[PDB]
Amino acid sequence: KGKDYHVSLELDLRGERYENALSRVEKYLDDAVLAGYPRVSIIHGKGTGALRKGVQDLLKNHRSVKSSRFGEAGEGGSGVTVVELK
Amino acid sequence: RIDPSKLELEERLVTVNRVAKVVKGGRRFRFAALVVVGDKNGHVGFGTGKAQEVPEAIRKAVEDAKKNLIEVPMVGTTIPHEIIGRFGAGNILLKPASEGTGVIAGGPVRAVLELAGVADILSKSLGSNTPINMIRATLQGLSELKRAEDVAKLRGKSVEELLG
Amino acid sequence: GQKVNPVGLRIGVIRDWESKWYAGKDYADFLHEDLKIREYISKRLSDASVSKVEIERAANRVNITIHTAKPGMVIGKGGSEVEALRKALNSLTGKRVHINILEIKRADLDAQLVADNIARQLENRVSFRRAQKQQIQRTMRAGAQGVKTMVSGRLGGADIARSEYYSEGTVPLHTLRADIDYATSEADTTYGKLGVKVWIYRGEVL
Amino acid sequence: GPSWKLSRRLGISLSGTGKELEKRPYAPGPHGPGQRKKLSEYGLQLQEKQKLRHMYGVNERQFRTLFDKAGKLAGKHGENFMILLDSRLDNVVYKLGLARTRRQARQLVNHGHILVDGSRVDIPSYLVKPGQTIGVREKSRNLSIIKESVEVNNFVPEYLTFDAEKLEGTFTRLPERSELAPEINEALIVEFYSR
RNA sequence: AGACCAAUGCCAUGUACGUCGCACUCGGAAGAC
RNA sequence: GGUGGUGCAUGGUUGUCGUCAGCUCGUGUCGUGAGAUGUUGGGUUAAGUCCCGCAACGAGCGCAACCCUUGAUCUUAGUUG
RNA sequence: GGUACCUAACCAGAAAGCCACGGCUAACUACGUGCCAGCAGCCGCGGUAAUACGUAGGUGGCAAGCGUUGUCCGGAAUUA
Repeated sequence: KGKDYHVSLELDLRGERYENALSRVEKYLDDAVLAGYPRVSIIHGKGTGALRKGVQDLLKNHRSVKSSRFGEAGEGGSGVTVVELK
Repeated sequence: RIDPSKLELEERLVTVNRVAKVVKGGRRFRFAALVVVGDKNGHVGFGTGKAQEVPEAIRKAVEDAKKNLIEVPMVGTTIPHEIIGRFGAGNILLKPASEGTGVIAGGPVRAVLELAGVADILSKSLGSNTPINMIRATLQGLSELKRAEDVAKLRGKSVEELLG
Repeated sequence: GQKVNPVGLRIGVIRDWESKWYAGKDYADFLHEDLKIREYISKRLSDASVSKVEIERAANRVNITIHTAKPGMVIGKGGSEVEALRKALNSLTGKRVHINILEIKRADLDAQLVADNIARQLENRVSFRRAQKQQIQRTMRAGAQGVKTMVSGRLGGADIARSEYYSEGTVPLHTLRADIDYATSEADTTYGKLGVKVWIYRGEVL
Repeated sequence: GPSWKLSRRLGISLSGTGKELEKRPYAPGPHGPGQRKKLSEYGLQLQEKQKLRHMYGVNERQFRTLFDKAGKLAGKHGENFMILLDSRLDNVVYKLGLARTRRQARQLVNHGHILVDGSRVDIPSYLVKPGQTIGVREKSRNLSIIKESVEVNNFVPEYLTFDAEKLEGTFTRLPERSELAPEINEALIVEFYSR
């Protein structure tokens, strides 16, 4: 077992590459399972928006996540997009 | 007189060319490719590169293209006057075609001319049909064209007496 | 023919056997036992990626550690599957077993995971140029001192097989002071069999 | 099914509607969905020629001939070509909105008529002369599809004019801009046929 | 500047080409002492 | 289930030149291009080993070293020697 | 010549084919065959995994026409 770790509940993914990020969002989801979080969020960018639509398809076919959803008005709207797992 | 790479420049690959070397171990295989670059208004260059593979080959070509450019004078979206291309059995005729005629050229000469963005031009291949000698002859051609105002300056005259 | 394997050359002088225990007069069945247990974890945990496994035989009760980072989900809510796989291991080995999982930082520059990756997008039908080129740049972005990748077989041209490689940095196989880590993986496609080899140089050992 | 197959052969819907691309955007044929080579310097403008061909449905000798009439026309060599297809009368009944597909247009101009400076028109050549008041009756005025044509509003541009009760209109003074170029990558036509 | 060597059976030999990065909200009463 | 063929479909393997000192690349020049220069010249070495020159400047696989053993000795530990 | 024209009613029913798909040059796969049968304007393909033979599907190009052949001019600045 590994016990030297703590896992955060959110992640910000602004201003960097597609195929660089998806390596470390799969790692981040695995970290969230090790800490057993039922819910997580990955903050993204706006301008190009390729990874913003790109990550959500990966979680849809990911083996551990059932859904990814946008934020509510009480949280701040599109300032967060949420992910929950199995 | 050298134009920097401050502008935006479009590129267009015209030919990837297989090249070979014979060595003691056998034949050795390499890739040359030439590209033409420019803007649609007045500046154009071309570039050549050699590498073992296509993408960094055309990359070497495109940096050499960013290095070398040449300006073309443009009197009313067409060339001013008569000019024949001339470099090493490369003979390219350029005639100041009238408006609305479009581009009328062969393959590589159209590839450089549309990337120059000239609207109405027509041409003919009279020299050899290898593309590098084509482009070299054509840019030697458009290097020779002059505006009317500087010719009037060399004359000590104005442009009216030279247009008429 | 070819070279010798760098890590096979470096076994015992720089490298561990990952089977550190000792048997005598039970060496044989002990040894084939380490083979089939490795087979079991290899085709069970192929989804979450495993590179290497070290087997300990403390008081003949077998003891296991498993590497790599993606089994962070094996460690997590899948404590149930950890227990279930361990029950199957004691079902296979008679005398029971105890297992541990070790996280690996920088899992990008581990040869087994690299080779499994290239085999995977070769099965997924990306071009071998694209696969090798993004992987090599990813490793030397991660901090590897020098990486050379291999591929051989019917690379699209089924009528004649060939081989292709790209490499930069330094890959000193002739120096035994160097640390090298070698993998091979066998990408199977509709064309037959496509071979993947990869080795990573990660600085010398003082 | 012509329209659907040619929409995915072509990459653009010929009708201008979003459908036939919404779930089959690649191509027909069993080798459709694979990533294809970029089209050649003959392929690209033959492809564009087939755009301009089948979003009317007209044939090739008629293409070459109205091309030469466009060339004989005193304006610029390409936009005269596209405005002549603008003035082709099934295009006129389309942009007057009575026809909903041009296969509706050809069938209906086989059926009905336009009496603007005519007596009975089956053939799409002509143009409205400016300044005459001849009008459509009976055979394209009172029947079932006659008001099914203008049951909904479809846009009739500035170089045309229209009213809906008797459903007739005329070519106005001059066509200028969208009639010049809706989206068509022009001059590939003239370089293709000038090869 | 220094002797003598003849021949090597029809085809067919390879590949090459193909990335894409940027996000968080606005504002009531309040005395004199 | 096939030791039922196809190494001229193949992966994984191995020999061979040859333990030969060669093999190449980035960037830049020259040619137009094929290509060249680096890698040639002087000297030197088992070695593209090294030095000095030189439109090249560098880099990599190479070579050498790093490993094992055998040669001389110090300290530790003296038993089943 | 009761022709064309003009009207009415019946039936979506009576009516699309040819050639090509290695490149030049738009369009790819399956099976059979195995220097055989064969294709071909040029370069050429086929000697058992043939997108080039022959089939089938699919695609492409044109259409009451489509391919082949012959002849003339261009391309051919190849009599300049």
